[PDB]
Amino acid sequence: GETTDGVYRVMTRRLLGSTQVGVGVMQEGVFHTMWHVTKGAALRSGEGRLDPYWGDVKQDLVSYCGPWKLDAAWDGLSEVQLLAVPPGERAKNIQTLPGIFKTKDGDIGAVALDYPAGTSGSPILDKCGRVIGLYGNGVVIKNGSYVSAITQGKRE
Amino acid sequence: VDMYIERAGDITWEKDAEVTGNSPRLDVALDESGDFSLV
Repeated sequence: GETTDGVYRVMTRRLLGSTQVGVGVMQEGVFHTMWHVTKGAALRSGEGRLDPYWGDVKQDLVSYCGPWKLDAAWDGLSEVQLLAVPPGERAKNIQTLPGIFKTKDGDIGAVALDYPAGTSGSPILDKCGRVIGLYGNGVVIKNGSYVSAITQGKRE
Repeated sequence: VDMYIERAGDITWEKDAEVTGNSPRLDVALDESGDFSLV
């Protein structure tokens, strides 16, 4: 299949028409998305097949064809860009300054942007175009809007 | 195998992109099922 670096839609025809269930990132021959998008199922790429390699429900991440490759991190200072890939719509960059999720196990960047569910797995980028994590695991805040963690894996 | 992928673009920063969103500092918790909640 196509293994060119870039951002890809994750589609299914199991429902009415063709539906976009999420998004992911191809880098160094590995496909990276959020667990809740695929639930760890195998994927098709043209004639070829992508088998799961690593994943973790609590991190909400999964890699295919090899180990997680993305290791860039938010600097905690600068604006970033969400490369949103919404269902049925062209890739679009949205710039923002992250807030912070404070947890008992440390602080994580968060982005206050609200996109359809099928946008989960879209990459968040720093100024040099490196993927600092994936969009779509977050929380509903007091007023009913949405804020997403910047979720990043570990390169072992 | 139901699910399939299709390329949507290169991963690049866009100069003069649309800017939106605020920057909330939120106390949160993460459960074993990977769900975030407010503290």
